[PDB]
Amino acid sequence: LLWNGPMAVS
Amino acid sequence: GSHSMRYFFTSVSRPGRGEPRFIAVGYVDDTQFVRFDSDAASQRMEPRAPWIEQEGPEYWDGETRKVKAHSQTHRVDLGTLRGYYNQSEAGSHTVQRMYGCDVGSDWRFLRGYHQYAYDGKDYIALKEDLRSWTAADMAAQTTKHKWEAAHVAEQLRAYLEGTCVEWLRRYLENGKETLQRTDAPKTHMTHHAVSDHEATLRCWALSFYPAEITLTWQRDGEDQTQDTELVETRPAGDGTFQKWAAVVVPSGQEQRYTCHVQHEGLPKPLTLRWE
Amino acid sequence: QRTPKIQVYSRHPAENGKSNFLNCYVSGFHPSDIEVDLLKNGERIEKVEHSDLSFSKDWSFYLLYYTEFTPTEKDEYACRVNHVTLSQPKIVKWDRDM
Ligand SMILES: [Cl-]
Ligand SMILES: [Cl-]
Ligand SMILES: [Cl-]
Ligand SMILES: [Cl-]
Ligand SMILES: [Cl-]
Ligand SMILES: [Cl-]
Ligand SMILES: [Cl-]
Ligand SMILES: [Cl-]
Ligand SMILES: [Cl-]
Ligand SMILES: [Cl-]
Ligand SMILES: [Cl-]
Ligand code: NA
Ligand code: NA
Ligand code: NA
Ligand code: NA
Ligand code: NA
Ligand code: NA
Ligand code: NA
Ligand code: NA
Repeated sequence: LLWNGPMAVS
Repeated sequence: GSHSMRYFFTSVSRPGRGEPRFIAVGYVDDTQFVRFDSDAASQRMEPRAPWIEQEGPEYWDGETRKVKAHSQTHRVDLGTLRGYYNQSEAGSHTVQRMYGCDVGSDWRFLRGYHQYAYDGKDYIALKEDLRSWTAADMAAQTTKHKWEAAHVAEQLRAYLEGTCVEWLRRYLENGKETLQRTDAPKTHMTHHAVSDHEATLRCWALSFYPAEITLTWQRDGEDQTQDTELVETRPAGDGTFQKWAAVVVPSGQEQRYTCHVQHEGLPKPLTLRWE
Repeated sequence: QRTPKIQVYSRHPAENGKSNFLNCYVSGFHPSDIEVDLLKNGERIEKVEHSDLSFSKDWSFYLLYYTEFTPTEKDEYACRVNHVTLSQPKIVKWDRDM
């Protein structure tokens, strides 16, 4: 299962 | 033994026209089980192992939503990092991300990780404490400050120690027949004349899983690395792996040389000798 | 940038007349854009598939290209690779012993 929490931009 | 679940993501920008190419792969140990490719027709996360096909529509819809969200973050980042590095809009660039979790033989959390790279070099990585970041340069330092302010590490830690491990365990059970089976290497030696006075002995390990293996040559019971060649472990294409190690020896002295094979599927290492 | 390593090999120890799989494993390269063809007597084989792009601890990429083939005594097989790091395509002949 993939991580769901926000994929914070760099 | 120990186990891991890992996801790998690559985005490659396309300055001439359109959006980045995006490829995502999920693994349990050395078994690929899902993929997404922006160039493919489905635009969905797709199964690549039989034991994940049983997951229902909510799983596939959710994994498709999340993987597309990963892709959009990467797209944004390609633009942002081009700016951090004062680079031209005319060139193609790459972002790569890998994260996942390991468990021990008791299936309890061992470690987690999240690594990010730009143009093939370290950019920012989560430290082993799952609290701090390692930034390789001043652009990544800007990112680190952003991720500290957004408390990214906290959310990532919660996933890596919880959800990641819980779903890895689910997959290990659902795919037990293969994921919990070790395939010991099938081993043999070949012999090749290379002159009146030299021969090459090649020690083969075939059809093994997982991929980790050690092949070593000894001469009269002592490790030898001179005059040897060890190829990179390579995929067979059927989910197993292959490797060989070779040594050049004086013709007629083959019996002095032994090949030693270590692998998780072997209760004891194997020793091969040309006799 | 990093130039590709290449291994060309069959999935199974080859016997003439027995269907098999011809593999070209390219690894250690960066960036990921790469041209890989499998050749039979110099001609490109049309039905060639590849694995999904993945990468190693040094961030370098790897891919497996593969097709079904039936090895024979006289047919020559090869892998032809082009990449930004190469001034011209690199051709590696299949040797059934490696
Ligand atoms: Cl954020
Ligand atoms: Cl294991
Ligand atoms: Cl397509
Ligand atoms: Cl599906
Ligand atoms: Cl070597
Ligand atoms: Cl090479
Ligand atoms: Cl075989
Ligand atoms: Cl065979
Ligand atoms: Cl695939
Ligand atoms: Cl593919
Ligand atoms: Cl892979
Ligand atoms: Na979210
Ligand atoms: Na965030
Ligand atoms: Na254009
Ligand atoms: Na495909
Ligand atoms: Na740079
Ligand atoms: Na497999
Ligand atoms: Na052909
Ligand atoms: Na042939």
